[PDB]
Amino acid sequence: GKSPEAECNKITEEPKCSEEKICSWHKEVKAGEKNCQFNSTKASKS
Repeated sequence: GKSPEAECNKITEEPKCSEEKICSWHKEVKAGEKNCQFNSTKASKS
């Protein structure tokens, strides 16, 4: 329950992440990046 970015990072699942609050699936990823991660102001839903 810390930074939302870190929160999303743990999911490591596309189906879950895509539905996760303010999380979005980084489909393509560079070696070093993270797939499930903070979508920032992408969600814009409360």
